[PDB]
Parts: sequence; C-alpha cells; structure tokens
Amino acid sequence: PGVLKIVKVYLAVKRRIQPGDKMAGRHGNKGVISKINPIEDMPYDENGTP
Amino acid sequence: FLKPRLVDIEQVSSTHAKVTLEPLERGFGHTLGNALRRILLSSMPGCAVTEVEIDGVLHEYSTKEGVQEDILEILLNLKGLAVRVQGKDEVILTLNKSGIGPVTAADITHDGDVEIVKPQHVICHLTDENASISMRIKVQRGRGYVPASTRRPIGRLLVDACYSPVERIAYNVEAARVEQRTDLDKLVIEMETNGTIDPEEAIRRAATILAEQLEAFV
Repeated sequence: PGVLKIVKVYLAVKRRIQPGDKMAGRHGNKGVISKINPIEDMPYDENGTP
Repeated sequence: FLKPRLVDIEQVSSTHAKVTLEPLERGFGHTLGNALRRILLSSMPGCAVTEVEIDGVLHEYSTKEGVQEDILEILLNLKGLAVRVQGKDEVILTLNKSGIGPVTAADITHDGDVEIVKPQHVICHLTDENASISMRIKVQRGRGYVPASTRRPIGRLLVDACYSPVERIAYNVEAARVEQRTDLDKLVIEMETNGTIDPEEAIRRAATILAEQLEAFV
C-alpha cells in the first residue's frame, strides 16, 4: 500500500581467483591462495608438464 | 670453445617438434636449456581473438534461439582458436553459417593473410533449419596473458586474450657422440605449440631475446 511501481535491476559479475580466496579440499585441507606463480616458475616433472 | 648450431629440426606432428643443438660444451648445456625454456614459455608473439560481435545477442549471459550452447560457451570456444596472421595486427574476420550442422573454423571467411591452422575446431552447434549466426571476430597480436578486466557499444563482447603459441616445453641434455672431443653434449628441446609458430623461428627469437637482455651488463 502506497507504492506505484518498483524496478529491479540485476547485475552480474565474473569474479576470478585472487590471492586471499579460500580454496579447500574435500577431506578437510583448507587454506587461502598465497601467490599466483607464473607457469615457468612452477615445478615441472620430467615430461615437462608443470 | 665450441658454439652450438641448429643441426636437425624434426616435426613428429603438426603441433609438437624437437629442436637439437649438437655441439654444446660441458656445463653450458643446462644453462642454455633452462633459460631457453623459461624465455620460450613466457614471452613469445602470438595471435588470439580479443573482441567478438554477434549479430543479435546483447550481453554474454544471454542465450540465442537456434544455438545449442550459451553465448559464454561460444566465447570460451572462440578463445581457443589457432589463428596465424601475416601482416597487420588488427584483422577482423566474419563467420556466416545458416543451417543445421556443427559450425567449424572452416566456415570462417578466410582473407588473403589469415589462415586458420585447425579447420575442425567446433564453435557452436546449430539445431534448426531456420537458424543463422553471424559474428565479427577481431584478431590481434600480443604477448603474454592480458585479461579482459584491465583492458563500448552494447553489442560488443570482450573475451580474455591468451597470446601464447607455446604450451609445453621440455628439454633433456644428452651426451653427444662427438668423438674427437669428449664431454660434449647435445641439447634436445621439445616444444608443444598450438600450430601458429614455427619451431626454428621460435627458438631463434627466444635466443635473440636472451641476447638483447644480455647487453645490459656488457
């Protein structure tokens, strides 16, 4: 009672991974992401896949 | 001293190859290998899409009658397009398919310079005889990973750029069979490209980047 018309506007964002976002596993291991290390600096096995 | 020279560049497949530097002296093998792997992996010119303009849709999170996938799926598929241009940086393509059947990279109207190396790449699936899809894909050169956040009409949709003609680089120093001088080793470098760069040119460009960066303290 007393309102004429209402307008609802929906906003949509696309959040990505940032240092600080908590990322946990199924078993219970939790922990925030510390640093997004570049691919070349990440450890690589013998075949080359990092 | 001995100075390595390219001797054999074989291409087992269209994507991955194997470059060989035969006459490498002791010690410099691994030193060259690690640097030429990091430089190759990180900084290498490549072409990828940056902006996509569909005919009817307005924003990313909106479906389209006639296409079996959301516009987000179409954009994600378009991100992984292997396009090699020969000339200017900004080149705009055009896709026009009308009819039931999976559209591919071949449907993209090729120009005189752009040449899609993978014509079987599926973009979207049309599921009606009275459906049509038209897009204006803008492909530009670049270097590294440039997100869409750091980088105006309502129709234009922005897709993240992933300019990287290299995916997997793995080397292995093998003891060379050069009989006169012992302890010599060869550097065998395997590079898994996406189909846009040529192994010889990529190796040479990485070496030259190393050379230019070496001119600082010399």
